[PDB]
Amino acid sequence: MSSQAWQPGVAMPNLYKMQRMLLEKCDLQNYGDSATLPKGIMMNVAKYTQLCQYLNTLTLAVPYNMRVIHFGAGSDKGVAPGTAVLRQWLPTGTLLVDSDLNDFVSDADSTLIGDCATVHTANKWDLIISDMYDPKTKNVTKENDSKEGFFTYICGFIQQKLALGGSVAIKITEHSWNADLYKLMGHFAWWTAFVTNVNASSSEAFLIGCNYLGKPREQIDGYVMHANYIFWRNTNPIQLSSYSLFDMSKFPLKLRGTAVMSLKEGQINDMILSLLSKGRLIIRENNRVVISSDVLVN
Amino acid sequence: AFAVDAAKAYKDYLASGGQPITNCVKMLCTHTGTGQAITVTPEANMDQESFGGASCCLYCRCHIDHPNPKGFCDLKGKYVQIPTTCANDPVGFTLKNTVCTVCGMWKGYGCSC
Ligand SMILES: N#Cc1cn([C@@H]2O[C@H](CSCC[C@H](N)C(=O)O)[C@@H](O)[C@H]2O)c2ncnc(N)c12
Ligand SMILES: [Zn+2]
Ligand SMILES: [Zn+2]
Repeated sequence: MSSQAWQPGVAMPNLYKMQRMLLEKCDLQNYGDSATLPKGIMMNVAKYTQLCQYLNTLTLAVPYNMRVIHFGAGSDKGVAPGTAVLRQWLPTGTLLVDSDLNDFVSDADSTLIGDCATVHTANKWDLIISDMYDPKTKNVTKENDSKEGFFTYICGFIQQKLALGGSVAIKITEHSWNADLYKLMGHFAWWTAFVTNVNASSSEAFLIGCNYLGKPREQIDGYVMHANYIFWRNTNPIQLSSYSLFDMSKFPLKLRGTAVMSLKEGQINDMILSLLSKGRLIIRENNRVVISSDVLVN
Repeated sequence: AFAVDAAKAYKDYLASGGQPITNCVKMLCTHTGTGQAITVTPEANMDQESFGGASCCLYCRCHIDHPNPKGFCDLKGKYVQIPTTCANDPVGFTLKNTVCTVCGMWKGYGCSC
């Protein structure tokens, strides 16, 4: 604690992942506190920056002509702050597609408006980002159960549309979470729940899968693991810090020029899996990027 | 023969004492950058703030066509450097000012050409 204040945020410690806990209500000590952001900086710009600052510390395949898709990109201000950061963070020439349920203005290469379930793409993707949050989640009516809707879409999209070696970051909260998505984290070389230092007073975290392996290396119970996450958040107060926002010197994503290779699922071996896990390899087709959004007529 | 002129519309709205367009996206950067007007990555220097291009484009923000046969937008997808003193109205600035072709800086701000 407070040593972390100089970090972009705090990741859920491995020991907490290995527990088996019962889901309790999340009560944060720092609830109501606010970090002091630089003059004129939006919370969501600060938030996305720290997320990227953390992602810089992981092993991410960063191929030429990288493909990145961003769900829940629009704000109530009608702009896309998070997309702008991703744009800044990603290597120039990276294809960035973003989407939201509501209309917004974006700096992305292409933007799709509508429910995420209406979104289809031909090709696969190197990096997937989701800030999607259901405003109705704020209703505490029932108990806390695994959630569906866009969460169901994301799990499917990951399995079908994510390249091997690819990585994801999916925003969750106490009440906005899904069990299969946790289970799906075991299909990655590594995974964590990351909490930004600026938003540390919130149950918000990003589920980060690292280097998608397409098959489970680890078996995970989604209900148990989410209970583990809440337990971690409950017993570990995080000090709100805007500190890391002030050094942007090393911020840009280093371009690894990671290799891209098209293989059948039978050609994949422990030597290949090794390369994937180290973020030295991407497996997908190199074709052009084609997306679409289904429109209902009535 | 009719086309709406938004450029004039906003300028007069401003001159009328109207509140400038807000929620332009300001980027975190080093402020050691080259200071050029429109760039691929935030280039702001000590005197500048860097913004996301699309949020500073009047035509983008107002959901209207862009003024050119191609309808091309030279802001969106890029970043724009606004002098810190003018940063309360980035849209107004980009509208009223002009980028020097040879040195790539703002004409009247940082252009020695
Ligand atoms: N349920 C549900 C859904 C909720 N969203 C979007 O998620 C966003 C959560 S706030 C995002 C803040 C933004 N990243 C920023 O930079 O400020 C909203 O724009 C909402 O429209 C959806 N989009 C697509 N399909 C859906 N099913 C939903
Ligand atoms: Zn525009
Ligand atoms: Zn000049």
